[PDB]
Amino acid sequence: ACPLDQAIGLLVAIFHKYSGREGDKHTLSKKELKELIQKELTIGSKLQDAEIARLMEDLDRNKDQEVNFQEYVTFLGALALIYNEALKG
Amino acid sequence: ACPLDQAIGLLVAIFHKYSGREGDKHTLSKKELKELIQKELTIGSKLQDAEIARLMEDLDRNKDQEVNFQEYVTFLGALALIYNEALKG
Ligand SMILES: [Ca+2]
Ligand SMILES: [Ca+2]
Ligand SMILES: [Ca+2]
Ligand SMILES: [Ca+2]
Repeated sequence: ACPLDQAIGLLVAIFHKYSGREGDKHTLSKKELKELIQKELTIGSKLQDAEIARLMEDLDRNKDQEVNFQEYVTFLGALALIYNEALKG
Repeated sequence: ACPLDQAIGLLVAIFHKYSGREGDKHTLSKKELKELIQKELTIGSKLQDAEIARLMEDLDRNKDQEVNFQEYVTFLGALALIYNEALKG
C-alpha cells in the first residue's frame, strides 16, 4: 500500500482490465491492446490506426499476436523513459 | 493525464523525490536509493540492511555506485512482474 506499490498496482490493474475481455485472460489481443493504448495513454489518443498497428507489432516481441504481461512491462518501461526524458527537456 | 500516464508520472516523481537530494540530481546514490526502497515499497520495509545493500548492488548494473533512471526502470519492471505473479497465485 506504499506509494510505489500503488503505482505498480495501477499498471497491473490496467493490463487486466483489458486482457481479461477476450481469449486468453492473461494476454492482450490486438483488439484489447489497441483499446488500452487509445483510452489509457495520452499518446495513444494521438496515434492513427496505421501507427498503432505498427506499434503493437513491435510490442509483440515473440510475434504470437498477443502481448503478455512481460511484453506489456517492456512497453511501460519505454514509456517511462520517454516521460522522464521529456520532463527533462 | 490519462490513467497509464498518471501511473507512469508517479513512478517518475518518486525517483526524483530521492535522486535530487544529493550529488547528481539525476541519479540515486546508495543513501537515496536505500531510503526510497525503505519508504516507498512494502517489501523494502521488510528487508534488513544486509539484504538491501546486496539488492542495490544488483540494481547498479554498470556498477558506478549510482542508480540512474534507466536502472531504476529495470527495478520497477522486475517489481511489476513479481506483483503480477503474486496476485496470480
Ligand atoms: Ca485477452
Ligand atoms: Ca507476444
Ligand atoms: Ca542524487
Ligand atoms: Ca549505475
